[PDB]
Amino acid sequence: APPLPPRNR
Amino acid sequence: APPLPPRNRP
Amino acid sequence: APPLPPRNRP
Amino acid sequence: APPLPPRNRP
Amino acid sequence: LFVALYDYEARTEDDLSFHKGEKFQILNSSEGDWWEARSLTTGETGYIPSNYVAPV
Amino acid sequence: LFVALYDYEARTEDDLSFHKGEKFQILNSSEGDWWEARSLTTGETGYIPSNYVAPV
Amino acid sequence: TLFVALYDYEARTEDDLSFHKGEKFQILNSSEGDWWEARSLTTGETGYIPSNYVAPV
Amino acid sequence: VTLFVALYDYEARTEDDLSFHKGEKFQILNSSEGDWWEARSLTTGETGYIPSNYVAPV
Repeated sequence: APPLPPRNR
Repeated sequence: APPLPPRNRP
Repeated sequence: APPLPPRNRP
Repeated sequence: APPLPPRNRP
Repeated sequence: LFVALYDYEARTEDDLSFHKGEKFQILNSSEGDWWEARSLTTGETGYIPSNYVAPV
Repeated sequence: LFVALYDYEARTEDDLSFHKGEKFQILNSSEGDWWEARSLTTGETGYIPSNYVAPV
Repeated sequence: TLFVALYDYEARTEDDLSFHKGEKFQILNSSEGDWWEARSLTTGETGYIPSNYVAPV
Repeated sequence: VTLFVALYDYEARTEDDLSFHKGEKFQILNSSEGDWWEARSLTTGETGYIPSNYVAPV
């Protein structure tokens, strides 16, 4: 499972 | 092999 | 602990 | 050493 | 339409949980790398990480 | 409001260090993927990486 | 506008390009995000590639 | 003015990249093109691109 992306602003 | 980037917006 | 994101622009 | 970020647009 | 490449367990209530192979309709992708999607397996809507999916 | 999913040790003075479970008020998320936040445990302010947190 | 692959990549979708490390590309479209439309200079095949898998030549 | 320090070693993947050692300091010349920034090394004076997740502000 890949790392999660930065959350939306 | 590095993680793939987020897909382009549809 | 995941990789850190690219820093903000100066 | 973290994964490299996406390259800049040409 | 997109398909999930990995399982994902929601980290917040507004996230969607899903299994590998699950398919989605994207409802909103303009807010960043987390997209609002509709599960075509459950009908549930929520945010998903757009690096966990690929176009169908 | 956001919560930390992992520990983070500041890499610079303007960073916030924090522990998993720590809660934050976001003060500025307009500069990129590092957001200025206020720790609701210490009141300390600084930048945090926005992939280390999730909405509460 | 030429790039080379730093790693192998197996396509995840039909519109993706598969490629081996060292393969070279002409970039056709890089304005839609971190996946770029490219032309393989080995096969002539066109498709999307992850732009963190390549470096400029 | 805008100074950064390398947290890791980096070997250039292309001629326009800067190679650098952990601890090296940089002046950022242009960060407006994406996640690779044009910088000037304050140890060698060389200019080139660096990955902006390999550095932290000083």
